[PDB]
Amino acid sequence: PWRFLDHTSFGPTFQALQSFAYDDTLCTSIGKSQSPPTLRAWVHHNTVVLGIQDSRLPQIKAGIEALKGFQHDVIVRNSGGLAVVLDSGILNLSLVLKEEKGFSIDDGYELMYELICSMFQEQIEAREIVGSYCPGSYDLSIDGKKFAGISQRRIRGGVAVQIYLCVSGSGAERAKMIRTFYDKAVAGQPTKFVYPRIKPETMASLSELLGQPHNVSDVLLKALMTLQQHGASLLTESLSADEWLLYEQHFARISERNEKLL
Repeated sequence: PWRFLDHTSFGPTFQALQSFAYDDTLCTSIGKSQSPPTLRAWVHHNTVVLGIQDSRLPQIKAGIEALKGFQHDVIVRNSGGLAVVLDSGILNLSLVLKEEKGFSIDDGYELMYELICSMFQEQIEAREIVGSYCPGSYDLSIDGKKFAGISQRRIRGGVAVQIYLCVSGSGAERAKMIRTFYDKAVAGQPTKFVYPRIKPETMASLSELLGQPHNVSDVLLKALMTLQQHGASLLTESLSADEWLLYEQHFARISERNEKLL
């Protein structure tokens, strides 16, 4: 019996940092067998989450200024991946399950991949999209254009497979903002890592790829139906008292490490 956590309908004050605290709390409680596997859906207003490496770029302050120029708040995720965009047209799903023998890193990525393909039941590839921001081995795309990115977080015996799904709007416009971020952050200077060379055309939202408009709720519904059609008993619940304690503690740590990195 899976638990479902709906964090998709809150105001623009609901921060990505809080979201990070939630996934960490879930990994901790599910890792102690005190909580059932959890599906957590979340959405945030205009936010650019930078990776640790992005924050150390030569002209970072100019990069952040540009991003604040796009009316996007900026934070850095400690376990650095690379700059990714978060807005009302981006649905994020976190599948948090118990870490066990035989359930590899790739097993986690594969599970999320299968889940997406089923929600949209042969066109979807799991392949790094060169030219896209936050490129990874498990980028998801159709006709060669990236519409989702996957990452995995493992702490306290819990595994959180996370994905950002570009549901509505233009995938390319989001990329142009990030390209501008790197342009001003790198500024033609040497860097400590191979930053992505953004090619806007290699990214697209599901609405653009499927040829018809979809909103976050439509895609959320698909995931819910797909899970139950596959045997899961989804129950809409809130955190337990102990989880709230872990949440506050996790959020305090996360919130301080972000303020620093900036």
